[PDB]
Amino acid sequence: GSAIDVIVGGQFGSEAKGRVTLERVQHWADNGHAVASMRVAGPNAGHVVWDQGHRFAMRSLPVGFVDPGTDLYIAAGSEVDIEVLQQEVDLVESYGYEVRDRLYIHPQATWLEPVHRDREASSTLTAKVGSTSKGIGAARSDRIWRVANLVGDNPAFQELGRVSDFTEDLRSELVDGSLALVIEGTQGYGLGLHAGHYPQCTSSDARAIDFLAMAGINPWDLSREDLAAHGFRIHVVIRPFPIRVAGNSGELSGETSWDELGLEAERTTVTNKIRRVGQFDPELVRRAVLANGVNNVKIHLSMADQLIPQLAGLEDLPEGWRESEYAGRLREFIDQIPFNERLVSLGTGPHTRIELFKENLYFQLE
Amino acid sequence: GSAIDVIVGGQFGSEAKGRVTLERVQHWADNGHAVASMRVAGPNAGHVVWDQGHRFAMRSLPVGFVDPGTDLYIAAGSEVDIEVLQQEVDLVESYGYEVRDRLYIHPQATWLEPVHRDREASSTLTAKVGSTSKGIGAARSDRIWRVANLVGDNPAFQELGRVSDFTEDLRSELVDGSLALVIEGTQGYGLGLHAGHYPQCTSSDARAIDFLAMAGINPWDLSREDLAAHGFRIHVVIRPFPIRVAGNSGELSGETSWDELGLEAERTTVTNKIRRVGQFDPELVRRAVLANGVNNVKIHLSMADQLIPQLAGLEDLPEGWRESEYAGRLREFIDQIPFNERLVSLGTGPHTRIELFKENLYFQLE
Ligand SMILES: Nc1nc2c(ncn2[C@@H]2O[C@H](COP(=O)(O)OP(=O)(O)O)[C@@H](O)[C@H]2O)c(=O)[nH]1
Ligand SMILES: Nc1nc2c(ncn2[C@@H]2O[C@H](COP(=O)(O)OP(=O)(O)O)[C@@H](O)[C@H]2O)c(=O)[nH]1
Repeated sequence: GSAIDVIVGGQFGSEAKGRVTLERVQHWADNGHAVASMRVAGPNAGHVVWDQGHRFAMRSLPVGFVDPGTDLYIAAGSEVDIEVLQQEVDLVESYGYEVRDRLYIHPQATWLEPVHRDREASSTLTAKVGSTSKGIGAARSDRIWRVANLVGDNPAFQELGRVSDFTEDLRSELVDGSLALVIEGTQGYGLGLHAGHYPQCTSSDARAIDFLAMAGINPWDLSREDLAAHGFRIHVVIRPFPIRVAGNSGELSGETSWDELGLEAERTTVTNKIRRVGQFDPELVRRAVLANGVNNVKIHLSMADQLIPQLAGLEDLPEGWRESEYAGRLREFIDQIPFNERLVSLGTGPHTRIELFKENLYFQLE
Repeated sequence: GSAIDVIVGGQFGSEAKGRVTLERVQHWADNGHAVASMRVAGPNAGHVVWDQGHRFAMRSLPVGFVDPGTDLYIAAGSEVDIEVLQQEVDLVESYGYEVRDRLYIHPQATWLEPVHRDREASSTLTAKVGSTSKGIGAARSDRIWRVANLVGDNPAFQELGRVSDFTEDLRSELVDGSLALVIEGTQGYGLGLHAGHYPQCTSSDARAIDFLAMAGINPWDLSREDLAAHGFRIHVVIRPFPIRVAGNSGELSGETSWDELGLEAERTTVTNKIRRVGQFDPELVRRAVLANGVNNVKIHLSMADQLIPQLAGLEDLPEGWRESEYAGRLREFIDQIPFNERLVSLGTGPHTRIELFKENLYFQLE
């Protein structure tokens, strides 16, 4: 059977899609199922995963690189900065990962060039909207004007992976075989161009359907049987203390400080700037779930350990839970998560979580 | 029961999505079912429908205006030129149609302003790629840079319809009980930004999933029962002599001339320039159907009367059909349509077609 997982952010980004994406890749991989890891969009966000004691903040290479048997795809609907990809390939190779012979880079992706970074960095974008100024918008604007170059136009990408129009081969594997495709989305619903905060937003929308359009794969490409087995899943990742990037980046409900929360300060991957942080806003998450398509949503509550420090690093509830004060605290927070009947996981650290369902059992049962 | 129809082009545009869209609106309306007519994207193409002896080439107003009971939506994922919309409202009102009290214009749509038209018209776009230079790309570029204004920023739009964030009201109507939503796509698969002809292409992709993303409605928002009733349909419209816009607009297989084909020359709605015309290319249509998602595709063969002049204006096959030489010509052409088991209709004129299935019977039954 085939499956499509799309991992998306329910707030303004940095909800831990990297962690959840890798968890999904390893779900299929550890069960011996063929699996592919695809990244879409552009390098204006890093997705953090841990493996064997190392922390990887990836902007371009799919986080499925951690699993040796996973094919890695950079979708047609991407912007690819070759200096970023070169650095990430060099980085993982220096830790013994092998990626070049299983990395597929679509030739129709936009080539994000130095001039795109320069154009954003010298513009009013950061001052006006808090942009990372990493060139993604400038590249997309050039693509719209049909003056951008494509990945297929730069032979240097062939040193890093296979530059090939793989989309129909991939669709065929889903239709005609048994492939699990994990699509790593970026940022979060509330940053979407049309989600309500414009102009304090990013240059695309950030729903599952946007990332599927970028991937060039349709959920209805799956067979009736595979859809009936719940083969199409949208993983909406949320955190209890929503963040935004530093600066003039838009409204943040209940904005507070890392110190007031008793939490270590967090910094953005692509700029190292301190994140803004606020209190949980269920209305944003409600709108995100509705926009993504509630019938296929599974909700992942990341950083439950920031709400309940006693959970840090655990993969099961601690012994004295029923008798503790913080059992009610967690239950009360869960009560006000919209659509909480779809909650499937509690994140407890950068590489740990409490799984609410017997995912491996249900795989074996199909 | 609810339903979503998305009407798309299988080639380079002007396949007759206007005609097919109106046919879909009237299918629901003539059966007394609640129906909504939505347009997405921008006014770089006209969709031609006929009603009561008049020809309407619509760039902005949904063609469902022809049916008095149909709500009309301009989606969030749109570019709206107010001069175009004003002229089209004025035009239909002069023929007795009433639209202003049933027209809903999303405030998050981009406001396409005169400066966007001027920027394209004075640029190299038309010379380089055959662009209509109607400002859609320049407006999308400003939206990407977060410098565009929105429909919600111009009170003048409120003179023409209701400016309201209707998306969740619309989604609720679909989820909770019998609405048919007809989404009028534009252009055609082969013009897509990532479909393979870049830079001789338009500034977006043109698949069903792109138009659904613009609409803000997901096919999987439909209930299990409604999907099981085939509630989600992608109508891929093709013509036997594919066209392109005039000029340096890209490769056109088997390019010929209107005189060589024995057909009246056709002109584009938005520029009045003469269309280029070629011979049917099955590979393009195969790629279009695959990209749209074959499992939900119904194929409409428009302009069958250009292939078989004896069909012009007919709603049924002519009397002597079995004995004619035309039967073989039509049969052979259908044989080489990709996925021709999904053929549902033969267009025979600007407002006539031969339906291959008993659509009204199916509606009453299922
Ligand atoms: N304390 C805690 N940290 C997490 C958890 N999950 C992920 N992290 C981390 O918190 C962060 C989220 O940032 P980021 O990875 O950029 O999110 P992404 O962009 O959505 O993938 C990273 O530093 C992660 O390593 C969790 O469950 N608990
Ligand atoms: N001869 C013939 N013309 C059709 C048919 N269907 C539509 N037309 C017309 O052919 C054309 C297609 O152009 P257009 O409406 O712009 O296509 P659209 O952009 O896809 O909606 C228009 O002039 C239509 O009125 C058909 O079945 N036979």
